[PDB]
Amino acid sequence: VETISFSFSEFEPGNDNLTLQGAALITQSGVLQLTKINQNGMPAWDSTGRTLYAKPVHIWDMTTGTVASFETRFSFSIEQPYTRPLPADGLVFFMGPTKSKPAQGYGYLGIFNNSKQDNSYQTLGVEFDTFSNPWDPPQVPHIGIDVNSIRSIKTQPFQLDNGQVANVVIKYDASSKILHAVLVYPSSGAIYTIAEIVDVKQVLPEWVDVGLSGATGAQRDAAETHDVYSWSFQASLPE
Amino acid sequence: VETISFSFSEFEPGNDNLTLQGAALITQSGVLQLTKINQNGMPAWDSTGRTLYAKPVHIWDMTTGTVASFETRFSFSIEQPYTRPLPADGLVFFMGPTKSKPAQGYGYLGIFNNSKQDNSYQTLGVEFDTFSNPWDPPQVPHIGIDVNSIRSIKTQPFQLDNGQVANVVIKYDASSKILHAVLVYPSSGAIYTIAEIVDVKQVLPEWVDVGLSGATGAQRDAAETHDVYSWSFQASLPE
Ligand SMILES: *[C@@H]1O[C@H](CO)[C@@H](O[C@@H]2O[C@H](CO)[C@@H](O[C@@H]3O[C@H](CO[C@H]4O[C@H](CO)[C@@H](O)[C@H](O)[C@@H]4O)[C@@H](O)[C@H](O[C@H]4O[C@H](CO)[C@@H](O)[C@H](O)[C@@H]4O)[C@@H]3O[C@@H]3OC[C@@H](O)[C@H](O)[C@H]3O)[C@H](O)[C@H]2NC(C)=O)[C@H](O[C@@H]2O[C@@H](C)[C@@H](O)[C@@H](O)[C@@H]2O)[C@H]1NC(C)=O
Ligand SMILES: *[C@@H]1O[C@H](CO)[C@@H](O[C@@H]2O[C@H](CO)[C@@H](O[C@@H]3O[C@H](CO[C@H]4O[C@H](CO)[C@@H](O)[C@H](O)[C@@H]4O)[C@@H](O)[C@H](O[C@H]4O[C@H](CO)[C@@H](O)[C@H](O)[C@@H]4O)[C@@H]3O[C@@H]3OC[C@@H](O)[C@H](O)[C@H]3O)[C@H](O)[C@H]2NC(C)=O)[C@H](O[C@@H]2O[C@@H](C)[C@@H](O)[C@@H](O)[C@@H]2O)[C@H]1NC(C)=O
Ligand SMILES: CC(=O)N[C@@H]1[C@@H](O)[C@@H](O)[C@@H](CO)O[C@@H]1O
Ligand SMILES: CC(=O)N[C@@H]1[C@@H](O)[C@@H](O)[C@@H](CO)O[C@@H]1O
Ligand SMILES: [Ca+2]
Ligand SMILES: [Ca+2]
Ligand SMILES: [Mn+2]
Ligand SMILES: [Mn+2]
Repeated sequence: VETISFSFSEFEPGNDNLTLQGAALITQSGVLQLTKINQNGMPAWDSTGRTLYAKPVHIWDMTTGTVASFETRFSFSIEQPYTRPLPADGLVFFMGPTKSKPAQGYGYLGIFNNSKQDNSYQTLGVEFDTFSNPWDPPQVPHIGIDVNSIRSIKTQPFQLDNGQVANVVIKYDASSKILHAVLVYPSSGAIYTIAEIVDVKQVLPEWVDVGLSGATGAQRDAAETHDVYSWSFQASLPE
Repeated sequence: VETISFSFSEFEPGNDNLTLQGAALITQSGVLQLTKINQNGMPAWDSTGRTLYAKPVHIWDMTTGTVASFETRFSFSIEQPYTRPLPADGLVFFMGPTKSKPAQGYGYLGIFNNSKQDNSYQTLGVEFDTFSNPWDPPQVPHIGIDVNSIRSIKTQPFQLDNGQVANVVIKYDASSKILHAVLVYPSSGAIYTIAEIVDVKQVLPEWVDVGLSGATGAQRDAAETHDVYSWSFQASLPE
C-alpha cells in the first residue's frame, strides 16, 4: 500500500514542504494568509494566493485500476470588514495536475480559467464561496463540490460566523466513490454537511498536487481575509 | 410535495407527540432518558427503551417511484460509571415498519431479534455502539450504518468523551442515495464522519415510524446512560 500524510498544526515561515504561489504568505505568528493583507490590517482586493504540498500524491493507478481513499482537515477564518461593496471571492481545497501555476482569480478562485465544464482541467475542488457569480446559486456563502468546473455539481449554503475559526473535514471513500465534507463552527456549534458521488478516475490524472487557493474581488474593497491555521492530509492507495 | 417536520429543543413530560416504549422516560428537567437510571443515580443494566414520533412518515411512493430526502439532528450523552465490567450496549436512530414494538435488547439495541441479514426487518439504523459483540469490529465505540441487520455495512470508530454532549447530524439525499452522518463533540472539538450508499426503496416500506432506541447490558452493571437532550427531523417527498 502506498501511503502519504502530513500534518501542520501551525505553519512555520521558511518551511520547504509547502509551495507558496501568488500572494500566499506565512506569518511569524504561524498563520497562512492566502490573500494579501495591507499594512493597515485590511484585506486587499485583486489578490490571489495558493499553497501546494511539495510532493505529488498518487491518487490512482491505471494498470491495476485501484484508487486511493483520502481525508483532509483544515481550519480557516474569513473576516469581511465592509458592508459595501459585497465581499468576495472565497477559498478552495483542490487536487489537480502536478506542477500547476495559478489560474484566473476572482470568482474562478485561482483554479479555473472560465466557467466551462472542461475535462482538460482535471481538477476536483471543495469550495467555500462568498460571492454569487452568474453560475452560482443565489445563496452565499456556500460549500460546493467542483468537478472540472467552477459550476458546482452540488452546493450547500452556510452562515458565515464573521472572523471565527471554522473546522473542515473532507473525506473520500474509494469503495463507494463518496466525497463527504463537513464544516463546523465551534463558536456557534453550527454543523453543515455535503456529499456527492465522484469517480476520481474520470476526473484526475494518476498523480496530483494537493492545495488550497483563495481569492479576493475584481473591484475596490470587494475583499475579505482567507486565513488558514492548520492543515492535515492522508491518502492510502491499495496495491 | 409531502413534507413533515418536528423539533424538540427540549422534552416536556406528558407530550403526546412521542410514543415512549420500554424504559424510556422524560424527566422534569426535560431530558429523554432512553434507559433506566436507578434511585441512586446509576444506570441500570438489562434495560431497553425507545421513543417514536407519533406520526408515520411517508418515505417513498411505489406508484411514482419517488423517494424522500430527510435530515435528523439530535444531541445525546453517554456516561460510563464503572471500569468493570465493560459498559454496554448503545443507542440508535432508526426507521422501520409502523406500529412496531421493542425487539430484543442488549447488543440488538431494541430493533433486531438476531444477527441475521433479514429483509423482513425492513429497518435502517445509524447506531452508536459501545460494546463489541461477535458481529462487531473490535473498536468501540463506533458509529455504524445498519441495513436490515445489526451487522453494519459500514462502521467508524470514535472516542467517547464520557458524559459530554455529542451533536449528531444524519442526512439522506434521495438523488444520490447517500446517507451521511456526522458526530461532533463540542467539548473536545472532535469530528467524525461516515457515509454510504443506501437505496431506501430496497429496504423500507412506503410509510415508516422514526425513532431512537437504547439498551444496557445482559450482565450486572454492564451499563451506561443514554440521555437525549434534543431531536429534530424533516422529510420531503417530491410528487
Ligand atoms: C518537511 O521537510 C523536511 C525537510 O526537507 C523533510 O525531511 C527530510 O525528508 C527527506 C526525505 O525526502 C530526508 O532526506 C534523506 O536525508 C538523508 C540524510 O539525512 C538524514 O541522515 C543524516 C545522517 O546521514 C542526518 O544528519 C539528517 O538529520 C537526517 O536524519 C539521506 O541519506 C537520504 O538519501 C537517501 O535517499 C535519497 C532519496 O530520498 C537518495 O537520493 C539517496 O541516494 C539516499 O539513498 C535523503 O536525502 C535526500 O535525498 C533526496 C534529495 O533531493 C535531498 O536533498 C536529500 O536530503 C531528510 O533527511 C529529511 N530532513 C530532516 C531534517 O529530517 C520532511 O519529510 C518527512 O520526514 C522525513 C524524515 C521522511 O520521513 C519523509 O518521508 C517525510 O515526508 C518534510 N515533512 C513533510 C510532512 O513533508
Ligand atoms: C404536538 O401535539 C399537539 C397536540 O396534539 C399537536 O397540535 C394539534 O395538532 C392537531 C393536528 O393533528 C390539531 O387538530 C385539529 O384541531 C382543530 C381544532 O383545534 C384548533 O381549533 C380550535 C378552534 O376550533 C382551537 O380551540 C384549538 O386551540 C386549535 O387551534 C380541529 O378543527 C381539526 O379538525 C379538522 O381536521 C381533522 C383531521 O386532522 C378532521 O378529522 C376534522 O373533521 C376537522 O376537519 C383537528 O382536530 C383533530 O382532528 C383529528 C383528531 O384525531 C384530533 O383529536 C383532533 O384534535 C390540533 O388543533 C393541535 N392542537 C393544538 C393545541 O394546537 C402538534 O401538531 C402540530 O401543530 C399543529 C397545529 C399542526 O400544524 C400539526 O400539523 C403539527 O404537527 C404536535 N406537534 C408535532 C410536531 O407533532
Ligand atoms: C467573473 C468575475 O470575475 N466576476 C467578479 C466576481 O467574482 C467578484 O470578484 C466581483 C466583485 O465585485 O467582481 C466580478 O463580478
Ligand atoms: C448477544 C448479546 O446479547 N450479548 C450481550 C452483549 O450485547 C452485552 O450486553 C454483554 C454485556 O456483558 O452481554 C452479552 O454479551
Ligand atoms: Ca462565486
Ligand atoms: Ca455491539
Ligand atoms: Mn460557487
Ligand atoms: Mn456495531
